[PDB]
Amino acid sequence: SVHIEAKQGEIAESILLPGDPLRAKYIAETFLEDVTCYNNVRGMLGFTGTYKGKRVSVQGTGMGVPSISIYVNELIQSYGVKNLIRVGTCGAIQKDVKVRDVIIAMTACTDSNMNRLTFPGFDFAPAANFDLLKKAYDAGTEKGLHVRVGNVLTADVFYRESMDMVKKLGDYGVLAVEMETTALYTLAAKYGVNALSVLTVSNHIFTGEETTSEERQTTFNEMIEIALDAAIQ
Amino acid sequence: SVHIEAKQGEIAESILLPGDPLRAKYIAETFLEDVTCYNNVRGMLGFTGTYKGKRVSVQGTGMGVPSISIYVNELIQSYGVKNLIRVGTCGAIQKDVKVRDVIIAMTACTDSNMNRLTFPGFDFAPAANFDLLKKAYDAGTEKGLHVRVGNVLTADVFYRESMDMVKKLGDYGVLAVEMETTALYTLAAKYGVNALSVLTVSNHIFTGEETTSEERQTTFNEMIEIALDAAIQ
Amino acid sequence: SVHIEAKQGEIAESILLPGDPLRAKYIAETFLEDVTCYNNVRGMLGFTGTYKGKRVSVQGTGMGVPSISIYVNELIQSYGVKNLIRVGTCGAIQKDVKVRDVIIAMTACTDSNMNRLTFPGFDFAPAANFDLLKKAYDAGTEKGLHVRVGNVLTADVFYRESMDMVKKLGDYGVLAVEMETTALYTLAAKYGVNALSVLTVSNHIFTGEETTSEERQTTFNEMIEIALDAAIQ
Amino acid sequence: SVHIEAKQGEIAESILLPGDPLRAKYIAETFLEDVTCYNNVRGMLGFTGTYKGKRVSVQGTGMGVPSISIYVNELIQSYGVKNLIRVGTCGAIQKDVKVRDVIIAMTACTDSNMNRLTFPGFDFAPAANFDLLKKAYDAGTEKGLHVRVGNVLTADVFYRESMDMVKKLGDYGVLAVEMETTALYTLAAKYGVNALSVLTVSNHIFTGEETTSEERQTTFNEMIEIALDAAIQ
Amino acid sequence: SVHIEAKQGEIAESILLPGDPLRAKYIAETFLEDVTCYNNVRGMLGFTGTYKGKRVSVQGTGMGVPSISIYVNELIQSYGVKNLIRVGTCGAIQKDVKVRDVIIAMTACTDSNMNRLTFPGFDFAPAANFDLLKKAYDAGTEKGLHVRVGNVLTADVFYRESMDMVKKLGDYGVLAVEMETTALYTLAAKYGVNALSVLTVSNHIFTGEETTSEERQTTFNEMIEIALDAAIQ
Amino acid sequence: SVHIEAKQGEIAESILLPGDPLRAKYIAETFLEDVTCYNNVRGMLGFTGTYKGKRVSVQGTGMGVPSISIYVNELIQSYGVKNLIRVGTCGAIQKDVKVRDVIIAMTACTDSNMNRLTFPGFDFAPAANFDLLKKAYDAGTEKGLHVRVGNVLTADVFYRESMDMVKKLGDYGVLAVEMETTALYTLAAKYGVNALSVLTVSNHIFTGEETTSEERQTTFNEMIEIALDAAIQ
Ligand SMILES: O=c1[nH]cnc2c1ncn2[C@@H]1O[C@H](CO)[C@@H](O)[C@H]1O
Ligand SMILES: O=c1[nH]cnc2c1ncn2[C@@H]1O[C@H](CO)[C@@H](O)[C@H]1O
Ligand SMILES: O=c1[nH]cnc2c1ncn2[C@@H]1O[C@H](CO)[C@@H](O)[C@H]1O
Ligand SMILES: O=c1[nH]cnc2c1ncn2[C@@H]1O[C@H](CO)[C@@H](O)[C@H]1O
Ligand SMILES: O=c1[nH]cnc2c1ncn2[C@@H]1O[C@H](CO)[C@@H](O)[C@H]1O
Ligand SMILES: O=c1[nH]cnc2c1ncn2[C@@H]1O[C@H](CO)[C@@H](O)[C@H]1O
Repeated sequence: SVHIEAKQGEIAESILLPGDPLRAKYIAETFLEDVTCYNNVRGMLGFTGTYKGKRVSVQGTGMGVPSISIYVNELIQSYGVKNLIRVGTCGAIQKDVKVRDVIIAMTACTDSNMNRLTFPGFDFAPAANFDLLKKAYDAGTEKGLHVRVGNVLTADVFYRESMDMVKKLGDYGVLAVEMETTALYTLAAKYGVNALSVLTVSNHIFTGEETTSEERQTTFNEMIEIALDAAIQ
Repeated sequence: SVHIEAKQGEIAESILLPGDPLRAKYIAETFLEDVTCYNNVRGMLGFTGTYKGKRVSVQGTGMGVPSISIYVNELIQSYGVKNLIRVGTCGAIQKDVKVRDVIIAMTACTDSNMNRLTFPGFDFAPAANFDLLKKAYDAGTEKGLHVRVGNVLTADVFYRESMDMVKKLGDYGVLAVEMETTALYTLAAKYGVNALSVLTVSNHIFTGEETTSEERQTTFNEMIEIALDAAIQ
Repeated sequence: SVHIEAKQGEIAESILLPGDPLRAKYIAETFLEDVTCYNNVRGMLGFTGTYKGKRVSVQGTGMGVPSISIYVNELIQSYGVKNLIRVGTCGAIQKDVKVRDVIIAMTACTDSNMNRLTFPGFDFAPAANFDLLKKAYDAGTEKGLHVRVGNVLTADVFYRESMDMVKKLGDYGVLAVEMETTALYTLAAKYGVNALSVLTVSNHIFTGEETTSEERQTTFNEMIEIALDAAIQ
Repeated sequence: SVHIEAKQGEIAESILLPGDPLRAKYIAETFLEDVTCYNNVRGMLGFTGTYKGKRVSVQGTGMGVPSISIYVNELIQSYGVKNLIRVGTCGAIQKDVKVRDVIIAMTACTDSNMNRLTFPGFDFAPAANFDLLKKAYDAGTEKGLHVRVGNVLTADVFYRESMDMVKKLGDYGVLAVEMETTALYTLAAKYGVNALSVLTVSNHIFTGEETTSEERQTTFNEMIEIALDAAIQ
Repeated sequence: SVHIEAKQGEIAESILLPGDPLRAKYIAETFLEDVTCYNNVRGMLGFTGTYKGKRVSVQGTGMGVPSISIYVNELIQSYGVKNLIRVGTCGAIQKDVKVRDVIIAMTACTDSNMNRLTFPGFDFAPAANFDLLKKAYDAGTEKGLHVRVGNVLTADVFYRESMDMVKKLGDYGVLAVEMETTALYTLAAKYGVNALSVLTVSNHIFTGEETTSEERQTTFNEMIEIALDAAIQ
Repeated sequence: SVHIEAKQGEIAESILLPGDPLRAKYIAETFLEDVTCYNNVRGMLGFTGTYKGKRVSVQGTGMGVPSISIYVNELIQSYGVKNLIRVGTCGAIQKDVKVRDVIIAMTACTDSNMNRLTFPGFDFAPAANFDLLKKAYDAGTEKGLHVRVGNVLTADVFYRESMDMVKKLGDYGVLAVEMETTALYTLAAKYGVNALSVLTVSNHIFTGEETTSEERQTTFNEMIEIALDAAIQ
């Protein structure tokens, strides 16, 4: 496809979608066997390998609705992918949400115009595939993680001048901010395939608490495991 | 409160919310013991009774976002209600969704302006309480119902001149149309309480299939049972 | 029709539209002769009778744009109704407007999306039928009421978190808030029939003054009389 | 003021507002006695004189919401004007509306953003002063004109690429298109003064019928008379 | 055309567009030879003459997007005009912008709805013809003027209740406010012809500094010269 | 900063901004001397080196408004960058625009919501720094390139279901589609620094013509040269 140099059949039907291509590399090296790298266009690494015997892929998406939309469209339309699980990080916008929690997004709010253009006059609420959601929830519960299932904000702006609306969304139960889920969930629904986002809380936007990769790695490793499990089912 | 004549403490913390007040009467008479009627203002019947030993209420809401918003605000703010389960009907907008299916709404799309006013420039995706959702899903699964968990449209207009956008929403996986869920889910989130909508598919909007109350009553009875169960937990 | 169980011909061509079905009952019992009840679906009472010798009907609408839109569509499209007069209550948003005033709405502002969906990019100003308006004005003037003719707000939300915009509308001459007129006037215009809203001011939103039904009943009775008069002409 | 060179007190409290400054000149010369010209800034002629003994003014506004808004703000805020009557022309968008009809605008629809900016999320329906409206209606009725009272479109674009929405507005009872009323009515309401628009239908937009000034002059003269009458009361 | 009484061929292919028709008269009398007046409809003077031997026209537009849109549509579509240069005034909204500066608009922001209607869901950025822009820039540079090339605001409202957004636009580099450029640039682009706006700063909106025509006339004369030069090339 | 691991002072005040980090590597290796790599976070390579003796940097941005906004905010606010030139590719949406043309964006249209959120009710037209624009134009003219200066579309969606609006924008003179310029120009203006986008046309969206990197490399090399030149001045 335009942004992926893989041949037909090189990408598995189940795929993990980190935003960072170097995290795709880490996931492939850490968890998968019999690994090939099928893409390095724009440095946006993608790999296929085996986990507990099943083929699976892992593909960086880049940051933001427009970037992930490019990759998700191509994966679905050109490579026949069926199950797509974003594995990422997010910033908590509730005191009750803690750094190192794992959030499974039921749905996402957004300040993107992508869906207002598609459905003029409507608020489109992009939804997770429930069967994948339940599988990940059950796997994370059994893995012993603090799993929260709820709403997130998919933001176009990482650096927002006023935080008033983000605070207000938090007061309406929105758990955390990230930059991709609306697009993944909307496009998967469009094409009749299955999507989920599973996120590690890496910082709290209003307390200023933050972590490096190393400082959240055990939780992050465990989260990848339950994303892979929800994939291989 | 302005629209409910009950005294403080007459309404239980868990409540079922049919749109039709005569369905509230049917539910109270059919399922509950030790029943009182606490409201007849505007004919919008409300009852409290016991089911398998636990107090519970049932309150008509009327039709549409503005009507249910009035009742939900008053129930939460004046009567201290904690768990709110809409029990209603809907029209399928997918061929794969069948009349007599039970839909549990994860989230809702809308053509209402209610949330655009509250969050200018954003698409707010109103979400179910996951713990209530899981309890209802498990109860309906065990009850032997065809349960579908997904997205619905909360419409302001029952009679829409063009169906183009409703068809398009169906192509993006939206299961059915109804007229209340956005408001229930948004207000419950605002106030930190727990909401869910559990709906019986009564007609298919694009095939013209339809049912009377009697023609869907066994399914509807079973749905009330699993809404009550998710309530008494 | 879907929400009205009347046979063809049971509903008169001229109809009064209170929001409260129990007010429809009161109006029929108090003012009409030879009364039949033609509907009790959803408890949304409707009656036909005679006033000073002419057939007329009275039909509850419920609260809010979506509810009244259902009834008005069915009345016009399935029952051939020609003259529709909402008879209701409202909350004043001007100090100069007094409780027990009667407001005849020339037009209505709204926070509903109903017309933005129909006319993308435009502000649709829903207008009263002038001939009905003049007849009601003349009848109320002769009846000795304080009649104010002007603009109202048709609100989707009864409980608004911030009142800033309602105050601002008051500063631009908007007289009172209610929850139905935009829909009645828009739909009547769509179908080429005649509509009017005639409202009793029951409270002042910024002074906190309020009334019970009994405390405004003489004014309310007189208002029904001039709505009926504007109907029988 | 910035756009009017008159001294304080040179402009009467009642004023007619044609769009064309040469029509202001015609009105002053044809109907008024003891006439002064108080403005020629930008060629936007304004005059004060006497009609049946009462002082009155007549001021061109130019075409479009932004132009008339400039003049109306200055007249109200700098010159203390109290009663403002636009006297203009319009294009019919209904077959039932005829060239040479006089339309008295109850309210106006618009494709302008002026009110969406002022009232975010709301549709503001700009309304005529009813007392002035009734006075003009009664005067036109007695004068023997075909007077229509209803809704108009205030357009930003005279040359619209697609007429679909103008046709649709006609199907919802909107009588004619012009380019000023929304602004006049909104600003008068803002400042607590009295406004009305009284328009001669000069063309039918969908039949192509049209008139020159001379071809509608008797009707136009009669309309000025009843605008002046509604002014001097 | 509807608003211009000229015969075919009476208007030159290159035209200057002041807002004030009396400025069109001043420009023709001051700079042109062999002058004819081809229009006085609505007092909106238009002239054709010769400058340094080349035919050119000058046409008042009136104030605001709707007024200039009428004239620009007719000039382009009925009179075959090819090069259109608005010559006007503006109010500075930056301290760094000085009264008597000449601004050449690259593009324009707006609070008009004109382009949102044409391109639903998009922000259309109306752009100058670069070749004309460069010619005017070079001519003004050589003439010894303080020329600033940048962004302006095309406003619908001259009298804005809150200046917050105008201040904010200034903080994003917008130089000045005027009332026509969006429309000129958009329509010229639509029809494949060449437009530019060249403006004299006449006042500073936040310091209150202001000028009369006489007080900026030398600069204004020099600006007309470089607009004419960019025209005759 | 959060997404760039460079120390203070490692990034030059003038910077080129390709979307593809591997193009940043190519630019540094091909054109610069004394090169350091200061960033590999997320694989988003950034380099500093010397060109004709002046320090300069080159930093990948990723694809889309949200991605480039992250990098541009950090470069400006944390690293003190002053001159930012996007060097990228685009798809032509005019027949008159040819593959291998170089477009210098004066301004950009968008379907992003980023500026509607910042300036509610307004169309913000993001503008290039004119001084940088002129320097690049002059350099490209002297280099012998086909340089077009005009408007572009900054799109959120690479894969758009309907092309109707893109075609319409082309009919209004918009030259090409890309995915970053609105954000670069808006943020540079916010912070008072200088930005430009210089793009090679790599494909024609409506003819299907396309190129590989190798097939446009001579033009692309020449474009980098004139972006660097406009930088070192
Ligand atoms: O606090 C946050 N705000 C926005 N995005 C975040 C946050 N935390 C993690 N991400 C995620 O990391 C990238 C941006 O750095 C995006 O991919 C986003 O989804
Ligand atoms: O097909 C449908 N469209 C809209 N609402 C429906 C449909 N089916 C059931 N409801 C539900 O019944 C009432 C309206 O009659 C509303 O309360 C709505 O939620
Ligand atoms: O102050 C008010 N706000 C909103 N609606 C009102 C008010 N007063 C009367 N109504 C009317 O009563 C119902 C809501 O209780 C609605 O039908 C509305 O039209
Ligand atoms: O058909 C019409 N469309 C738009 N405006 C019209 C029409 N007829 C009359 N006017 C009026 O004349 C000026 C424009 O020529 C505007 O002032 C408008 O109000
Ligand atoms: O400060 C200003 N605000 C708005 N428009 C201005 C300003 N200065 C000059 N103009 C210009 O003059 C007319 C309005 O008086 C308009 O044509 C506008 O473009
Ligand atoms: O035809 C096009 N549409 C959208 N973006 C394009 C096109 N051609 C080049 N780009 C540019 O390349 C990346 C997307 O592949 C984006 O960075 C965009 O700016």
